[PDB]
Amino acid sequence: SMDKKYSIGLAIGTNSVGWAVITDEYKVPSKKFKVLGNTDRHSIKKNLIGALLFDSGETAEATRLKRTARRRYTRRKNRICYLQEIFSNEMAKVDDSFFHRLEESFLVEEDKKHERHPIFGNIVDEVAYHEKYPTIYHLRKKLVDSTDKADLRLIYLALAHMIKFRGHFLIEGDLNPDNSDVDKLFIQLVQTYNQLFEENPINASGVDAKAILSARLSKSRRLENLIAQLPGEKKNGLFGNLIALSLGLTPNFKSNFDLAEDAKLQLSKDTYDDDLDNLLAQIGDQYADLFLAAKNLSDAILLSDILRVNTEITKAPLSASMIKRYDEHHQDLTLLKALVRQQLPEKYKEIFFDQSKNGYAGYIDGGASQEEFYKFIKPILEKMDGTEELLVKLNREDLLRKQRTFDNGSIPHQIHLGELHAILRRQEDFYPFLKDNREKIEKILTFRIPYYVGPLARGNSRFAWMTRKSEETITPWNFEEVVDKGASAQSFIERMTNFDKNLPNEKVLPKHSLLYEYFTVYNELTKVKYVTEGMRKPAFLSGEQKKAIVDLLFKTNRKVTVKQLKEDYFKKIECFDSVEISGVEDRFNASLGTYHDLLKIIKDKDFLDNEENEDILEDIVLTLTLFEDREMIEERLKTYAHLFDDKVMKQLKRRRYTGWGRLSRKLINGIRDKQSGKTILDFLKSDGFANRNFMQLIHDDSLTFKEDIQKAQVSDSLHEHIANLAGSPAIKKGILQTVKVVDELVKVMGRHKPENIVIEMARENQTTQKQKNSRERMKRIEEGIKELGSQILKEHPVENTQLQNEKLYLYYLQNGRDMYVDQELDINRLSDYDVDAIVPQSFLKDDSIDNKVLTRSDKNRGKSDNVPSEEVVKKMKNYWRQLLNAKLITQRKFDNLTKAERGGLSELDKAGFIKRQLVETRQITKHVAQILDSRMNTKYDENDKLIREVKVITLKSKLVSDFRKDFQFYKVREINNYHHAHDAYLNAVVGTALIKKYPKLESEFVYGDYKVYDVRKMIAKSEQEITAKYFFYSNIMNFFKTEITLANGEIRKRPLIETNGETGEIVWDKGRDFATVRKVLSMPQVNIVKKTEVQTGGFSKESILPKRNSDKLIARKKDWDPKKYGGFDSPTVAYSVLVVAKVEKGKSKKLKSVKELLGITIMERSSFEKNPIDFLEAKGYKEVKKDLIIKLPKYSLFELENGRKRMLASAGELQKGNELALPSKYVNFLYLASHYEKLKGSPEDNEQKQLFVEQHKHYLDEIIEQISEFSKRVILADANLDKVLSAYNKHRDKPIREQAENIIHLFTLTNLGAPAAFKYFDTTIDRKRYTSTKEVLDATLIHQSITGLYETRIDLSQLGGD
Amino acid sequence: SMNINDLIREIKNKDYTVKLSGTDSNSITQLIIRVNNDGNEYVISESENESIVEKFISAFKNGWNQEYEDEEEFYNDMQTITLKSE
RNA sequence: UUGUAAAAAAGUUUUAGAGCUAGAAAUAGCAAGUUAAAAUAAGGCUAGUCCGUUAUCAACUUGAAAAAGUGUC
Ligand SMILES: [Mg+2]
Repeated sequence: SMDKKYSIGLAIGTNSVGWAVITDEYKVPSKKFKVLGNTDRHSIKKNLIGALLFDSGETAEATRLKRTARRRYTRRKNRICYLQEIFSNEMAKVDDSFFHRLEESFLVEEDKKHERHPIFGNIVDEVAYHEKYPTIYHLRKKLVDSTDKADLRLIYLALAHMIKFRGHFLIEGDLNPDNSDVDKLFIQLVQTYNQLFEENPINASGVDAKAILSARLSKSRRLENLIAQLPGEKKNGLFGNLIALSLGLTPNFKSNFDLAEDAKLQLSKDTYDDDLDNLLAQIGDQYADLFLAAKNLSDAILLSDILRVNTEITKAPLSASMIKRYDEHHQDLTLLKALVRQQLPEKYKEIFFDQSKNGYAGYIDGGASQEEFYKFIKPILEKMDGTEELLVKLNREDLLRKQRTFDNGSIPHQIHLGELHAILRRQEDFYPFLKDNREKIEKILTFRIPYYVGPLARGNSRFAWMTRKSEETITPWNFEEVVDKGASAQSFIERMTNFDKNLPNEKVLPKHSLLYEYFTVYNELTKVKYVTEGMRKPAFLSGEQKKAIVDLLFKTNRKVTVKQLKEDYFKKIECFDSVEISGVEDRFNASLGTYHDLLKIIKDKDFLDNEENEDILEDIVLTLTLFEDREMIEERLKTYAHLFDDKVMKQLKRRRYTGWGRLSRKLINGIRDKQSGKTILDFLKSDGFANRNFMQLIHDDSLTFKEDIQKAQVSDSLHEHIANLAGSPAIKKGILQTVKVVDELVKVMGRHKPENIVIEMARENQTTQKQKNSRERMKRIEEGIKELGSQILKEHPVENTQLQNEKLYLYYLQNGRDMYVDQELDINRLSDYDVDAIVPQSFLKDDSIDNKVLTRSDKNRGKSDNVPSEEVVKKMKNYWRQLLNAKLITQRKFDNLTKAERGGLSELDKAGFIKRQLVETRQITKHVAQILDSRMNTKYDENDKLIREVKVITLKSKLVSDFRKDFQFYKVREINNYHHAHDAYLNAVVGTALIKKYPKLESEFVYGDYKVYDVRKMIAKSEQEITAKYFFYSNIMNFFKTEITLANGEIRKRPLIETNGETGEIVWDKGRDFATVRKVLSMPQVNIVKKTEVQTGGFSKESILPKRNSDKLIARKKDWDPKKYGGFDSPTVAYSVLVVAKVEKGKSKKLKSVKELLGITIMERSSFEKNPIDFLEAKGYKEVKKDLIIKLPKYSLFELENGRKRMLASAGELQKGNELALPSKYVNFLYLASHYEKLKGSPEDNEQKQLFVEQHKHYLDEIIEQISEFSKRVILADANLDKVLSAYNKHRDKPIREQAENIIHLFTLTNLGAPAAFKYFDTTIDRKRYTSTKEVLDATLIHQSITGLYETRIDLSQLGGD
Repeated sequence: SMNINDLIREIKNKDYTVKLSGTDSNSITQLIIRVNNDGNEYVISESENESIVEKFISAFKNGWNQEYEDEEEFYNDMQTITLKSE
C-alpha cells in the first residue's frame, strides 16, 4: 500500500492503558523496529497494538498524616525544652545531673554516663519515692494540695507530666456547665434533634439526664433508664440510638433511615469518622449536627466517669480520681487472687504468671487490652462464688483499670491547667523563679498554633504561608507580637479557597451560604407540580407562588413538608380544598438552615429579609467557614459591632460552619442571559410554562449560560493541566501515561499525526462486585409490596439472593401478574415466560430493569415495532399506575409503557436515544479529550480559526461492550492482559466507523466547536422515507448488523457494504471488515509492558521489635544497638543494582570475581547515590566496575531460554514474565461454556450457542494442552502442573460448564506477575515461588519504551570480565 | 462476615503493606500483600463466583501450609484475622 | 475530588521502680503488678518551634532543571 493515514485507539484505566494503531481499513499495521543493545538481534517486526500496565497512583494522605505526627512530636518535645530552660539554673544548684539522667533514662546501664536512678541518683531515695508515690498522680495531688516546700525535681516532674500530656483543646475558654456538663450537653442534643423533627419533638422536661447518664451502671442500663423517661421513644429509635452512640455502644442506624444496608456506628472506632461520612452521604448533610452533638455529650459522659467528682473538694480532681482508681484496682486485685486461690487454684498460675494468656499477667505484662482481659476472666468469675461485685464492675467496664488508657482523650487541657496552676501557687514563694515564670509556664501548656497560621517556617517549607513581623525565634510567649496574624490569615484564605469548575477565577461559596441555600431551595421548588378541583393538566408553580412559599413556609420553618404545603399554603392562602402535589415526596430536602440559625441568634426578622444586608450576612458565614480561632473571628467581626448587641455578637462567634459548595456567586447570580438579562437564580424563580432547573439551564443551548461557561473554562504546562483535573491521583497517573503513549506512537508513524484519537475511560471504584444492589432489590419490593397492601410476600417467601434472577425480580415487582394482561403468573413456571423490552432493541439497547417486563408471552405486547399497543395501554394503564405509586416501576418506565397513548415514539424520542448512545456524560473524559486536542491541534488558519488536524473522539464503553456481545468477540480477562489492547483496537474501529457514517453527529462526540444539527431533522418520518435522513430505527450500531429483528419478529435486511450516502465513503464491509477484526484479536504478538518503578515510602515495617542478637534489625537511633534496644525489620528495596567486582574468599585475601544483584534499601538510597563505589566498597566489594553498575528497578524484564521471561520483584525474588496468548477460538468457547446457563439473548441463537459448546467439548483437552506446553516452557512449576493435569482427569466427566469454569482458574498458574494460589474444583495448588534471582545475571535485560516498540537488549552474560 | 476494607484494615494492623489494585471496570481487582518487603507478594484476585475475602479465609483459616519457612509468621498472622470475623 | 493547616488519647521499645523464703545448686513455694523517663521513620542543612513515606522515573545523547533530541526517506 501507500496510504499513510492512521488512527489511534486508547483504553485509559488506573492500572493499564491499552493502545492500538489502525488504518482506514481497520487493520493494525506492522513495522520493523531497530533493536539497540549488545545482542545479535538488530530488528523485529512488531504489531502496533499493546498495553502498558502500572502500579496504582497513590494519594498524598498517608504521607500527610505521617508529616503531621512528626510536627506534633517535635513540638511536644519543645514544650519540655522550654520548661527545662526555665528550670535549668536553679535545678543545677539542686541536682546538676538530673536533666542528664532523664535524657539517658533509655540506655542500658553499660552505656549510661551517669547513675541509673533518674530522679534522685541513688537507690534508697528512688525506692522510697516510688513507695510514697506509686503513680505520678499521687505526686500531682500532693503537690497541688500540700503547702510544704517540695523538692524542685519533684515539682519539675509534675509540671513536665502535665505539659507533655496536656489534654485536648476541643473546648474554647474556661470550663463551665454549658461546654462541659452532661445536662447542658444533653439539652443541646435534644435541641438539635427537635430542630430537625419539629413535627415530633423530644420533651425532656423533668428528665434528670445528668443523674441517669452519669450513674455507675452499665452502658446499656443507662440507655434503658434514659429512654424509660421519654414516652414516645423506643430504645432503638433515632434518639435512642443517638444516646447509645453517646454512651459508647454501637447503634445500627439502618432501620432509622430506611437504608438497604446497615449503618453501624461507634464513636471510638478508628473508622468512625468516615463510617459517619458514609452514613451522611446517604441520609443528608442535615444530620451532621445531630451526630456532632452526640459526640460532644459522649466526651462529657466519659470525662464525668473519669472524675469521680465529689465534695471532698481538691484542686486536683483528676489526680484525685486516678488515685482512687489505683486503690480500687488494688482492692479488687487482692480479692480476685483470694477468690481464685480458694476456688480455682490450678488457674492461678495462668491468670497471674502466664503473660502469653489474656489474664492478669497478659494484661499488665503481655500486651493484652482491657477488652481482651475482660473477655478472658469473665467466664472464670462466673464460675466462682463471691464474684458478683467484680462482675458488675466488669460489665460496667470498670474492673482493674489502668490510669493511662483510651478514655483519656476526653480530658480537656483546662483540667491539667488547673492542677499545673495550683502547684505553682503553692511553691512560688519557696522558689521565686517559679513566681517570675508562672505565666510563662502555664503559657507553655495552653498555647496552640492556630490552624490559619500553619508551620512556623522561615523559607524552607512548601506547606507554609505564615508571615513574620520580627525576625526572631517564635515561642509560646512572643507569638502574638512576633507573628503577623493579619497577613498570615490573609494568605490562609487565598490558599484555602476552591475555584468554580464551571467558571474559574471565581471562588466557590461556603456550603452554608445564604445564597447557595436560597439557590438550592428555588432549584428544588421549580420542578414541583400540582392539581386541584377544576384543572386540566398538572400545572407548575408560578414564580409568584414560589416566592410566597419561601416567605411563609421556608422562612418560617426549617423543614417544609407536603402537608404544610398542601394545607398551610394551598388550603389556607389559595382557598383550595384538596391539592394533589406531584413533584415532592414527603418533605423538601433543601432548607434555609442558615437563615434560621441567623434568625435565632440575631432575633431581627426585618434585618435578615432586607436584601440589602445580604453581603453582610454572606461575609459573616464566610468568616465562620474559614475560621475557628475565636480571636481571629473577633477581629473579623469587629466592623459589625454597631449592627449587633454584645449578646447576639457573642452568640455569633460561638456558631460554626464547615464546608464548601460547588458553585460561585457569579454563576448563580452573576452571568446573565444576553436576550433576557436573567441570571441563573433569576430563572429558577420565574420561567413561565417551562420551569427549568440548574442542570437544565447550563445544558440548555437556547441560552447564553452554556456558551459563557465554555468561554470561561480557558485555563500553560502539561503537568499543570493534569494537576488541575477533578480526578483521583490514580486516574491522573493513567492520563499522563496515556499522553506519553500518543507521543511515542506519533514518532513511530513518521511524526505524522493521526486522523482520529478514540478515547474510552474506565469507571473507577467498582470495588464491591457481585449483594449490595440485591438488598436494594429487596428494599424496593418490601416497600412496594406493602405500599400495594399485597399479600405476595407472605404467600411467597422473601430472600434477597434469588432476587438476582431477573425473571424472579420482575415477578415480584409486578405483584406476580402479567405486565401486559390482567392475569396472574405462576412463580413456579417462570421458565415458560418472556422478558420483553418496552422500547425495542432497534431504537436503543437498554437492557436494564427500567426497560424490561415479565409477560407470559412477548406477543402480549401487541404487533407493533414500537412501544406496546394502544390496546394494551388502555387495558393496563390503571394497573401500571398502582405499580408507579408504589415505586415498583420508575416514572420513566411508566411513560414508556404508555407511549402508544401519545402516538408512540416521536422524532424527539429517537433524537434522545441517539444522544444517549453517543454522548459521554463524564467530565473527566471531556478534560482528557481537551488535553489531547490541545496537544495535537496547535496551528491556526488565515482567519484565526484553529486548524483541527486531529479529531479526538470519546466513546461510551457501552458501544464496544455491546459490539463484543453482538458479534461474539468475547473477552475473558483471566486468560491474559491482551483484552486491554483489544479494547483500544475496538474503540478505534467503532469510533472511526461511527465518524464515517454519522459526520453530522460530530458535535455529540468529537472535541471542539462544530455545527450543532437538530437531530430531529435526520430522523425519517417512516420506514419508506429511509434522501438525507439517517435513522428510522434509532439504534446507531444497526449498520454493523446484516439483519435486525423488530419487536414483532419481522426481520429487516441491510446491505453487506454500508456506505455514507451523503459522502460516498464506505464505512463497513460485513465480509472483509469482521474478518479483519477477528484476525487482529487473534494475533499472538501484542506489546504488553509493565512500567518499571523505583519503590518509595517507608523504610521498613513499623513494629518496634524487642531485642535479638539477630543482626537483621535496624537501629532506631545512630547509637542504639538493636542487640540491646530492639529496632526495625524488613526494610524496603528502592531498586536493585547489578554489581561486578571482586571479593575475598579466604584468609589469603585472594580476589574471587563476582557478579551479584544487590538490593538498595530506601534508607540506603541517598548514601549509595552520592558515592556508589564508596557505598559498594564499604559493603565488601573491591575493584568495582563503575561502568557496569546497572540500576534494576522493580519489574525489570529478563528473557532466558525458549522465550521464557522473568520480572524482578526484588533482589531476591522473581515474577512471571510471559503472556499466554490463547488462540481466539478457545477464548469464546470458554466464555460460552462457562456462561452456558446465564446466556442473555434470543432462544434461537442461545440454543445455537449451546450446541456450539456441546460439539466442541474436545476443546477442553486442547486448551489443557495449550496450558501445559506453555507451563513446561516458561512456568517451570513441574509438581504443580502434574497436580493440575491429574485434577483435570479426576473431573473429565463433570459437566462442560463446570469444567470450563475451573479451567479459567488454571490461568493463574500461567498469568503474568507474582505466582498465586488457586483451585481446580477441590484440588488446591500452592504457589511455586521464584526465590532465586541468580539465573537473571546471565540473561538478556530488555529495556522497553512505553509502547514496548523501541527496545534495547543487554546480554548480561557478557559482563563479568574485560 | 467482614468486607474487603475490613480485611485490608486487619492486614495493615499486622504491620503488612497491602494494596488494593485493579478496581477499574477494566481490570480484575486484586488484593496484594507485601509479605516481607523484599519481593514476596501474596496476591488474591477476585473471581466471579468467589470473592477476595472468601479466598482469604479459605486460604488462611488452617494456618501455615509448611511450604516456605520465610512465610510461617505471615500465615499465623493471617489466620488470627480469619478468627476475628466469627 | 484532590490538596492543606491545628491538636489529643493509646500502643511499642529500653531503662528505673533492691523481689522474698528454702535450697549446695537445679529448683520449689510465695510476693508483686496499675507509674515514669525517652525515642516514635535512620536523619538533613537551609538550623526553621523547618524538612524527611504523594506526584514524577525504559535505554542512550544534551542540559542545572523544566525539557529537548536518537530508531522512520
Ligand atoms: Mg525526630
